[PDB]
Amino acid sequence: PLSVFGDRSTGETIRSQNVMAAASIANIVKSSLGPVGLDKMLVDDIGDVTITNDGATILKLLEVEHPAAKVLCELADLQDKEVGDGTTSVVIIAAELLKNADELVKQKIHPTSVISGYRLA
Amino acid sequence: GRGKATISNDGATILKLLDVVHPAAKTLVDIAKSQDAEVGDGTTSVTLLA
Amino acid sequence: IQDGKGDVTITNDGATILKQMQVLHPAARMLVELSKAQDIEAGDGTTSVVIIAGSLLDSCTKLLQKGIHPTIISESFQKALEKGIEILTDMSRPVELSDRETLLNSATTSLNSKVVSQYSSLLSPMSVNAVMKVIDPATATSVDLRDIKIVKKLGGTIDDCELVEGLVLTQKVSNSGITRVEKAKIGLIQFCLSAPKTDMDNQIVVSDYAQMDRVLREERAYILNLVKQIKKTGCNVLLIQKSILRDALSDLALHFLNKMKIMVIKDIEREDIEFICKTIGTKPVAHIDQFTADMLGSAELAEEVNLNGSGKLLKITGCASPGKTVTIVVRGSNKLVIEEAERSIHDALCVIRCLVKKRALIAGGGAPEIELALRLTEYSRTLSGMESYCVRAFADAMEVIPSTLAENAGLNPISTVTELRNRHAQGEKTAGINVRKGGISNILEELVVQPLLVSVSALTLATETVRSILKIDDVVNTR
Amino acid sequence: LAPVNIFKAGADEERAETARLTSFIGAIAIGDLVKSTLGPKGMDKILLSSGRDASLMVTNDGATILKNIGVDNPAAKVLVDMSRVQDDEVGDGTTSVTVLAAELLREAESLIAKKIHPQTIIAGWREATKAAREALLSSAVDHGSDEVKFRQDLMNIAGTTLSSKLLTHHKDHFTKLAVEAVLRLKGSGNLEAIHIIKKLGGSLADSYLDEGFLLDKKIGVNQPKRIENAKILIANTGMDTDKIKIFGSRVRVDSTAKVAEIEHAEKEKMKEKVERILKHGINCFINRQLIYNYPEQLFGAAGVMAIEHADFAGVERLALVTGGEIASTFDHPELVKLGSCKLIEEVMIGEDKLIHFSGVALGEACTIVLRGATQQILDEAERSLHDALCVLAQTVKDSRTVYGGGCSEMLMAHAVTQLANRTPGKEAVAMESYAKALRMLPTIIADNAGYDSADLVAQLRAAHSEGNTTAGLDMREGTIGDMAILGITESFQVKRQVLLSAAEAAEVILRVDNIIKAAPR
Amino acid sequence: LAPVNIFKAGADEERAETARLTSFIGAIAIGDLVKSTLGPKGMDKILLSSGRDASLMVTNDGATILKNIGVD
Amino acid sequence: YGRPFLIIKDQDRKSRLMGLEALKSHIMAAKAVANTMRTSLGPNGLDKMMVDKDGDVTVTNDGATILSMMDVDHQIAKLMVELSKSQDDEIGDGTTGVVVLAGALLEEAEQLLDRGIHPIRIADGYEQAARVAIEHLDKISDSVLVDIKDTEPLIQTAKTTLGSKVVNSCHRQMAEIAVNAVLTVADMERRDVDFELIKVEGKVGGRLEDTKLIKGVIVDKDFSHPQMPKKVEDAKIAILTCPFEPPKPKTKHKLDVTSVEDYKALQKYEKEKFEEMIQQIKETGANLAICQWGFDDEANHLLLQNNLPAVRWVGGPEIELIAIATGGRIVPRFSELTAEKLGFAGLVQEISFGTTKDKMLVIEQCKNSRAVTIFIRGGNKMIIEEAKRSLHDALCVIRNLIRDNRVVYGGGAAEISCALAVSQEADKCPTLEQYAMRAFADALEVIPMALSENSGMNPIQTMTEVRARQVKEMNPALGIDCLHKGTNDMKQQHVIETLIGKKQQISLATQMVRMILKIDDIRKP
Amino acid sequence: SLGPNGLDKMMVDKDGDVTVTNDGATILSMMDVDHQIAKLMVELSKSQD
Ligand SMILES: Nc1ncnc2c1ncn2[C@@H]1O[C@H](COP(=O)(O)OP(=O)(O)O)[C@@H](O)[C@H]1O
Ligand SMILES: Nc1ncnc2c1ncn2[C@@H]1O[C@H](COP(=O)(O)OP(=O)(O)O)[C@@H](O)[C@H]1O
Ligand SMILES: Nc1ncnc2c1ncn2[C@@H]1O[C@H](COP(=O)(O)OP(=O)(O)O)[C@@H](O)[C@H]1O
Ligand SMILES: [Mg+2]
Ligand SMILES: [Mg+2]
Ligand SMILES: [Mg+2]
Ligand SMILES: [Mg+2]
Ligand SMILES: [Mg+2]
Repeated sequence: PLSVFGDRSTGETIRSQNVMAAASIANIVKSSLGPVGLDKMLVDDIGDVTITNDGATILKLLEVEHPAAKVLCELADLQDKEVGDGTTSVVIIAAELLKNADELVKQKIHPTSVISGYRLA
Repeated sequence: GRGKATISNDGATILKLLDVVHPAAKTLVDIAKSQDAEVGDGTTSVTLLA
Repeated sequence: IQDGKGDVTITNDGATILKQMQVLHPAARMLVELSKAQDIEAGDGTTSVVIIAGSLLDSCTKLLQKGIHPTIISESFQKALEKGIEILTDMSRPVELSDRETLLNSATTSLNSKVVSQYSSLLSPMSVNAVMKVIDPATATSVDLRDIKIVKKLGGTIDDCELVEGLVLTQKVSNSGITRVEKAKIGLIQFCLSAPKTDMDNQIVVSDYAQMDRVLREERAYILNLVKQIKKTGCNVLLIQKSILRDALSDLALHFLNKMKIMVIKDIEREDIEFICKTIGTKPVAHIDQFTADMLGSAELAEEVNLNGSGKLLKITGCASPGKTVTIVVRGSNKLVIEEAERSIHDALCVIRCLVKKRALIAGGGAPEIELALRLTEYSRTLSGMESYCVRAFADAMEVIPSTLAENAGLNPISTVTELRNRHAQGEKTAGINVRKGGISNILEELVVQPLLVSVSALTLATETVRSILKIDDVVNTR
Repeated sequence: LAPVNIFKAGADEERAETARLTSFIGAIAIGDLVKSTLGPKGMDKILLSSGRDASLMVTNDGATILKNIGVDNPAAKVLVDMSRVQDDEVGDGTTSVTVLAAELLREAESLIAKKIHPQTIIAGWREATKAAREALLSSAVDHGSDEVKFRQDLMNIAGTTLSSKLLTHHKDHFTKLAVEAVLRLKGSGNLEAIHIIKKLGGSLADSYLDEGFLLDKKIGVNQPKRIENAKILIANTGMDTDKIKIFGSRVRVDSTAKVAEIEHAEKEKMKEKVERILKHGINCFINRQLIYNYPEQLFGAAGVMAIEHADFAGVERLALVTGGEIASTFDHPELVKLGSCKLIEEVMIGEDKLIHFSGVALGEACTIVLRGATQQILDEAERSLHDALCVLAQTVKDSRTVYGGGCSEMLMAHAVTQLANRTPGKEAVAMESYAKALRMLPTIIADNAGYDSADLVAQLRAAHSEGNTTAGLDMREGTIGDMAILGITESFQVKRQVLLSAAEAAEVILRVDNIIKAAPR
Repeated sequence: LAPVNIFKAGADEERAETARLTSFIGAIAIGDLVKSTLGPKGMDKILLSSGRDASLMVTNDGATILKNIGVD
Repeated sequence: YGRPFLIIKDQDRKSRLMGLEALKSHIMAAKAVANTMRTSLGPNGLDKMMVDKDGDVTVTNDGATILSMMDVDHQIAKLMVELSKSQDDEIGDGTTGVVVLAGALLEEAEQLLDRGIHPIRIADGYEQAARVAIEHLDKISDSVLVDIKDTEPLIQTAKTTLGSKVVNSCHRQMAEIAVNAVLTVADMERRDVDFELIKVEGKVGGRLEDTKLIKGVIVDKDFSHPQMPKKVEDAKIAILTCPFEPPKPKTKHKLDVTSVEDYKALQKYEKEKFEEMIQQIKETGANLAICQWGFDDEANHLLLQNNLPAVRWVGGPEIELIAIATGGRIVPRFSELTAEKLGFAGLVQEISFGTTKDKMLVIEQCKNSRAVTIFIRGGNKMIIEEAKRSLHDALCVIRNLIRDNRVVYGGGAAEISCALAVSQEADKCPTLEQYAMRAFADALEVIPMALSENSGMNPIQTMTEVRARQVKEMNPALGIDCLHKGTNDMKQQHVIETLIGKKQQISLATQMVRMILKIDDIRKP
Repeated sequence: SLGPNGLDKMMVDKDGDVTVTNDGATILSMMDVDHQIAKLMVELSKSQD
């Protein structure tokens, strides 16, 4: 039934996929946060070395087909355009908040109360 | 793969009919078979606790 | 929702979801048109009408299996719809436009089911003021939603949204040096300021250097004369429309206008002239012999502003002749949240317009649904057999909305429906489901209401769609 | 066949039995597919597409279905062409004539299977059709001297036409609306002057008929919206750069001042033309072409409403309603005949703005606003209203009504039987088949209603044979009632055209016994 | 038909109209194939084959023709 | 970077579903199956036609045979087929009624599941309603008597059960034949029968009214010699197992002939043993010997000269049937053939059919035999199979009646009474469990509605009229008039059904509903 | 197709047009055959018409 001509999920599978994608995006740039972190490297198809570790450039030159990944990338881009510093810490904090809220959602708790508590905090 | 339905509420039969190929996921099947051969009762409680 | 081109859209309205779903079945291809018509007519309740239609079509399965003719079913459904409309009209509550608390409650009721549930206290009074500024409490019979322009800009959060009672432009200016003028006179210009070119095939034949110099001399003299004629009126802010044929502004004219301390904004389309003329109060000028006379105008402060780093924006606050138009500046971080806030504002404006056009209020929640269900159950005992069964089947389909509301809140739906049916048959008739307390109490104490015209139109459209489905029962493939 | 091939590779050739069998099978299939939507209690059809961006529509008449399906059988193509011709002529009798043709072909199949010459069958069918048309011409009611009786007959015809579609629930208002819209034409055949505007949203009860006129256009800027009293004048000129000519003129000068003077002279000429336009003392200018900025501001500076972008149909409607005259040149103000109106404003129907026109003098045309839920319902309502207007214009031009429902078919069958009961030979078989088809034509409707079709048919035949030539069929209860008391009355021209088209199609298809198909490309 | 698949791939099922129509068509075809050899002045038919040993038989009985045709 | 890990084998081919959609799909499939197997219910129902894998045509209306050859692949359909097969093997009557009731119960429970009720509570309520209906059905039960003289209730029940098949034009005689076979093979001292004793054989050609009961044993063989006498009036049956060949041990034996004397002695001993066994066959007094394997030439000639017919190739159950009917004993050799181990034969004469070369020998006029044969004659191939299925169903019905020694009033009154009792008991259950009892009572009335639909009248109106007539008076014997006789009382219309069969059907349907409501997962490739 | 009792012929075009006529000339012309004798007969009928 329900001819949609495509693919769909259920309820918790999409949330788990989004949480995993956010965790992967956070772990991608989790080695160049503090002052003791090292730099990365980005190579294309023709052979162009790109040594950088600002976070925003790495997220822009990543090309990921995930909605949460694109949301995090555009958020980091907006943070870099409005300020310029602290482009990875905000993404890490957002990923940690999503991971913490996933455990509350899995505990039979309505997301509205969690959102209200997060806003109050 | 032959077209036969296997309906069983016990977790041991479900884990045996799943045919898992992961090297780390085979630890649950081993302890499930051990619990089924020992007393044969709580086969899913041990997996949930682990 | 993710389309084939790769655009990810997040929305909560049922009409947008149904439109983006792109179904292929005619029974499903009619529901999207029904939702579109409901959103065009009323605006709210686009999901309740679909739920009611689905419940009715599911309850019709029992009548079809029992062996009832579709005409009798359609007649009974029309009679039940008429009875429900009469009951809703008799149970309507009168309300005027002087009560500001009722309008605020009606605006904040439609801003709790989406992402703007925590920012409704800032979007409801702004929308109420924008509605009160456009329409008049004199004898206005409808609300013109085309006189309100929605400006979307990326940056900041949602609490930074304000309300500008003037003209807001998204583009920048074409002049450098002067970007803030206290006292300025805005003047609309619809003619170009370049080389004189007639409509026919014109050409200049030059056979000597004297003519070569005289052509440029006459061009410069004409440009200077036009600039002096523009400066003679005493204008400061010039607005030139877009020209696809000849150039609307050259380099010498721009340099002369910059030397004359005149701001030039050459970025006006051919579709926003009436809006600007109604907002800032001006008149279009197409000839140089009319810009000197009454065709001018006056304004107050007209200076541009700068954002955090995403482009410029114009702001014209203060006019000599205030009109009945206003604009809203919606902000936000992600574009999805921006479009969500825009849709929420549009839904609130539609709800306010429907409430103003109907001037009738009713309790929200699931009280009218259970009331109509009880009234239909108490009415089937005065008919025959088939009519009674049809009325009972029509009344049983109205218990889906309260059951869904009780299930989405986290409580038992059957027990909640039973309690609501037992409480609605002993005195009180305005009891609904409270998501804050977790039981059954008076829904009129939570400051939650809903208009009657929206629900009436939704019920009528659902009944019409149900009656139109039973008349079709054949699918033939064509070319 | 012969071993020596004559045709090319891929060209078939059906003989006498194969081609006739294929044509009969196609006719039976078409009849079985079209018999579902015949009676007043019929259903709807879904016509979806796969190459035209999936076009979804809901229709009830068989002509649209036959035009949208498009098969490859020539026997069905002939019926499709006949239905299209009948729809272009009158547009009310397609399912009936195609069912009659299918029944005639089904009877001819069994007649040929009984070893009967086709010429005798054709002669018998021609004699039966002649007798039926003679009986129909003899049994006719001529109403034209009385006004109340004519209005009652028109209302009954409109109700009987609208009850066969989805308008049976609102027939109490749509019939009156169609009657009021027909009388506005003052007895003219200007069916295209009635504009039908369909808007999404609202129920069927909100479809009100405006006594004036409505236009979905926009006026100029800096112009008064509402006017207490105005005089509309229709023009036919080009206000956007009036220089469209075949003259190959060019400006060959040597100074920019000359070009500036030429532009100033052109602007002065345009201003003089605009002033000569307003020399008639008008204040509501309407042009069929486009209006630029200079004429718009010139009309706005004088307080004259200027409306641009008008099609030929809207111009004709405004000239027929307001009584104006399409004028140009603007040089003889004494001969122009301006309009007259005392109410001009703009209304808000749904989410759009339309100019409201009222207080006109003549008012031959009128606009009809349709409100519905989905687009298919609105399209079906518009089609039913158009068919009702067409049949009303037809029965007004004919000025003669004949009781329908099932009395005319029974009378024709009785006449054919009486004619066959006097002549011998093998010609009585074709007349018997024609009478059987005429008696089975209402049997399909009786079966679709949900009652005993055989008993009702026998009762109607007994009533028609005993001397009662006014009985019919009752759809409100399923019995036998009087047609002159209930109000079931159709038309004579429509029935005659249906019978003649059915007879012609039967004579054409029966005279075919060979099919030679060419090579497909 | 229900959207949920029940039967296996390669199995059709006729309801009431199509089944009765096909049965009546087959019965009419069977009755008309042998109707030519019923009266005393009837003719004979030719029952040739290709899968066997090119057997050619000419008979007038209906049962033999119906058994040699091999209907489906 | 979240790299996907391989868990289940061949994960890129299999598909996993949640649970609610699977339950909805199972309910829809059950509803479709119940709607498909709905027209074959009642005397006005038509028959079905199935096509085999090769190209065989089978027309029947038993229900279980139609589902067994349906070839499905949706598990739930296979489960319904297995349930119908188990019901046919246990009871035998009513194979589609149980699946129709199960589909109706699932359709009724779908509404409660969509409302917001746990499936465990629904299953518990359905089980409680089924138990209440079972306890109430035995209250309006009537006990009948079983004897060798009065055979009216059994004949009436066999006529009522066989009133929906195509053999209803002759079921009047088929019921008598079935009750006679039951009275012959009754075994009242142990309250059980044996289906292996009743031989059901059929043959094409003839008429349907030629079916008669034969109190003997019929075979599909002829005589060893065409010149042997066909009919006999007084003969004795001599059942034998060893062939008419010289004795030969099964071990490895080797005969050595080294002179003419040994060959002459062997040639003499052959004919000596032949004459000895021929005289031993004759000295026993029997007139018709029955062997098992083939014969020879000299033995056949000696049998023809001594006037003694014989039947060859009877190694199947024919020997056992003859020994049971005639009462004669079986001897392994010829030396043990005594006069006391012989069976008495009354009339042994073969019968000839049409122009074919098929001859069948039938024995009649026997003593108190415990095995009878049923001869089925017809003009079609599927007609014989339909008649055999109807006879088997009637035999199973009579066996169940003898085992239960009591009957009830079915047709369209027992289900109505059960639904009324369930609805009355549900009024005193205010512990939320009242919604399942109402659903069970509403789904239990699907039989009268289907009967009225197959007849051609208003289903709901007739059901309401029957319910009103049952609640106004005091007689639970008001069903649906399917034959259009006038009176709606089933007590005078001779409509007799079964009680244990209906109880088992209800219990099996409730168990299947509870089992289906528990499954909520699927993992198919 | 010869005499007063002769029936008409239904011709099918290449694009899909149906043309029912009784004149033998147009029937033979609209038959796009391939034999030389048939073409000669068609040409003879055309010349006669
Ligand atoms: N705070 C509230 N208290 C009671 N009922 C509410 C509240 N908010 C929403 N509802 C109910 O929920 C239903 C759905 O509202 P919503 O989803 O916001 O828009 P729509 O009516 O278009 O679906 C409404 O009919 C309303 O009666
Ligand atoms: N109220 C009515 N009572 C009886 N017959 C009616 C009524 N309305 C329409 N009909 C029948 O319906 C037929 C026309 O139906 P319709 O499908 O609309 O047009 P068509 O003639 O093309 O089939 C007429 O022959 C008429 O006899
Ligand atoms: N003569 C009759 N009177 C009343 N009911 C009958 C009669 N014959 C059959 N029925 C009903 O029709 C139903 C179907 O019976 P039948 O088709 O014979 O076998 P099955 O139960 O296997 O379908 C039975 O439940 C029975 O109650
Ligand atoms: Mg930093
Ligand atoms: Mg356990
Ligand atoms: Mg809402
Ligand atoms: Mg018509
Ligand atoms: Mg049975």
